[PDB]
Amino acid sequence: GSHSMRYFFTSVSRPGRGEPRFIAVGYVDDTQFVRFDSDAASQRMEPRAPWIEQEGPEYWDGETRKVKAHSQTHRVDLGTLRGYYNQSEAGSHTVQRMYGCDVGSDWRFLRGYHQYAYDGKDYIALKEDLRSWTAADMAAQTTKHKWEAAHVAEQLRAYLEGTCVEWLRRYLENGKETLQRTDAPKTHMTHHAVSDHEATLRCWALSFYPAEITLTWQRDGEDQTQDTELVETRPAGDGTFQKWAAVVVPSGQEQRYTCHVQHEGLPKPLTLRWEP
Amino acid sequence: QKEVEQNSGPLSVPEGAIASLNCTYSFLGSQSFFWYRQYSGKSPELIMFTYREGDKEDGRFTAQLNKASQHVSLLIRDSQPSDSATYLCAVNDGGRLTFGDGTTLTVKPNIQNPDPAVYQLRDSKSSDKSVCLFTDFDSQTNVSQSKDSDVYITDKCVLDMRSMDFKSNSAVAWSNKSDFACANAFNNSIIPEDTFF
Amino acid sequence: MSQTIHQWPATLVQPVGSPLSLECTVEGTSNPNLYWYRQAAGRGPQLLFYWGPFGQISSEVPQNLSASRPQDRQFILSSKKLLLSDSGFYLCAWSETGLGMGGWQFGEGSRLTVLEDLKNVFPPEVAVFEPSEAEISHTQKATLVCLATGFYPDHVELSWWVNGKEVHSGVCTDPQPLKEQPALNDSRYALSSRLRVSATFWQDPRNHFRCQVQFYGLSENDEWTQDRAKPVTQIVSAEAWGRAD
Amino acid sequence: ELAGIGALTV
Amino acid sequence: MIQRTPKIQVYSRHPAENGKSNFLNCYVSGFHPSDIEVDLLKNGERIEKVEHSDLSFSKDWSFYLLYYTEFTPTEKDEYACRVNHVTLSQPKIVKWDRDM
Repeated sequence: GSHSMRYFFTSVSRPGRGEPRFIAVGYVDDTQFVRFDSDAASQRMEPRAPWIEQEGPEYWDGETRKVKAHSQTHRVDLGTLRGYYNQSEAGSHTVQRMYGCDVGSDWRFLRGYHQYAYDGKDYIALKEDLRSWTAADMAAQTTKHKWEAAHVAEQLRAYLEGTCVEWLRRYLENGKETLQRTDAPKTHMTHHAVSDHEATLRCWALSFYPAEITLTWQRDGEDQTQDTELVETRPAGDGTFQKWAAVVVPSGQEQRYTCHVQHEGLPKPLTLRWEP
Repeated sequence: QKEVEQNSGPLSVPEGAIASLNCTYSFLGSQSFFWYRQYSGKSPELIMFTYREGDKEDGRFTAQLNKASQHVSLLIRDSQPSDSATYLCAVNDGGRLTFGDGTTLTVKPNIQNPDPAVYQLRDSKSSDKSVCLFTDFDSQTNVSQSKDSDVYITDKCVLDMRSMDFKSNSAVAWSNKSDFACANAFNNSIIPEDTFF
Repeated sequence: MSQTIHQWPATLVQPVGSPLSLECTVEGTSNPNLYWYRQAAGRGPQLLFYWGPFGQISSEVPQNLSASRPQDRQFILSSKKLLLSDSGFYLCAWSETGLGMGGWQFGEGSRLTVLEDLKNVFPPEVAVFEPSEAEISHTQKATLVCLATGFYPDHVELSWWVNGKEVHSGVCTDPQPLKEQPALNDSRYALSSRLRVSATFWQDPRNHFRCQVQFYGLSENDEWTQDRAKPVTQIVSAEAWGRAD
Repeated sequence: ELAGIGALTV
Repeated sequence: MIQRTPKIQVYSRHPAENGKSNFLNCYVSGFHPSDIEVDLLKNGERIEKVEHSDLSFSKDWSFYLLYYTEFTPTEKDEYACRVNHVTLSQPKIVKWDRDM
């Protein structure tokens, strides 16, 4: 299946309390593998996944220099942005950046992205063609012009279409046991009565990876998708994910129906019947 | 393990020929590459840079990058004597540049009309101290040192007279010990023109 | 309004145990990355310090040296007590803020020579040798030679001056100096240069030729014990006039 | 592997 | 400039069993700005050893964060998560439902 490598950067100013708080994180698919926190004691890019730890000292040194460059560059951006938006030196503001690349089943490039936000709003983003820039407003046009003059787009193209995929493919091989694993979801079923004529029946999906999952509902030998309320996929905290879609159609004796779990790995779509 | 390898040189290339300088780097994650030119006693000047596979041309300079083999090249078309210098290959391994030790290139001038000769010059200020000038010789001519006894013999340096449109090679030898003419000044040389009244 | 970078001073000759202070100044950009490199003979520049606009990013810990950035565009390198091993060619460089292709230019560099003993320092004696008649009557060209001998350390800057103005065409200066005593470790050096002009130009006595040699040596206040005058930084030259046959 | 190029200030 | 109110879920890593080590999670997401107060409570009092995941965000730039602490569940003890954020008019508490 498809895979990707994403990098997330967040920088928050702290008027009066020194430098901004900078947090950079790295993911391969749904797995965090690196981290940097300006407030941490190490002041180094740290590993968050076994397989990345095998990289030598030269790699870590470089990632650390690079992430620190980003940190400082975002510190400058915070100051410039106050200027563009004519904001006072008081008050905290946020700068966010994200980029990465996607690859399909053939591990060949599919698309790359590189976006930048300010105070939670789009600021500048590289279009799907890796040449054009989408500039939110007038302030962003000034950035756009500066980045077009420096050919940031083609530098980013060189990275996203090349380096990003090359490393993504390296991490997938080295992290074979983890990244290419596929944990089938452990299904479940429960119900806590509350008057008989209208109780609840639960449909779980636990310890699965990757996060991508699709559990739908069909009934009386047919199918619908408008009422049932489901929760956003949540992290278990041990690498796997959880998700449930409860049955809010209690009719005394729950009529005939079952969950239709769809998830990579599971040979055939699983289906849980309810029976005491 | 050497992070950026380059043959040291001196590499010789005939005036007008293409000079090719090669570089190999070991750091897989290097994303940008640079070439600097450095003349004796001077700081490095940036010639060019690249961040993508392929060739990049700027005048007579063409840089080449092959990531599969982590090799970077530089070609200097129509080489000139003033291209003589040490070329440094630099790789960017993360927010900084890591350099190789450079390749020393010497572009030999083409002398259109060899007129080899050794002349004896005297000091302007009242003195019996003298110098010997070996000039107008071919670039194929290799001036040897004076491993033997005192006396000093400089290496050859290329002289260019703009206007005259005439370049010339030369070398200088001198001593302080008495009884020293320059009929035997330069051990290995061609059959120039030794004169005496 | 474009970018430039400059460092100072250009050459230094100090004794072991003295303090060092090199300056770097950039113009044309703001919030740049600043770098200090050190270059040894035969080798490429080696990173000492890498600073971003808000502080040091490099993790290296060069012995006996430290850097500081008192202003956005002023970068300083210093040492409280130099070691012999501190001799080198100190290069300063900058890059546009962030991770990009802009910049990557070096300053003109600062050459530093640290010496165990200052008694070995001597400025150059300079002499100019007149063209040979044989040459003139055979090629209608005249070559003046200039010798700068007996100096130490080995960094001098030679230039020719005709009628009060410097000249580059027809000039050839040895790229490096010879040791006058190859065996001696702290041997003194010599260096030659040529200035070739038309016979008719040399034959004109109205023309004036001067070989100028800039030497870098001690500071007026350097510890000195010898009889001879302190061998400080100075310009030593020799001259000659045109001569009709 | 962080990008080593294309990261500039706004 | 945009502020987004957070979604909150409190749950356990593994299915709870009276007298069996497990973790108590509180997953807050879709919020902005990033400054947020999350605490895990045990019968009212807060828990000391509580770590969180490294700040990350979604496609809409909203943040998500996982807070957790190991413990041993039982039926006589009620656990909850106290969240506060500039978007809320008052701290919001959410008990951990054994089966939710």
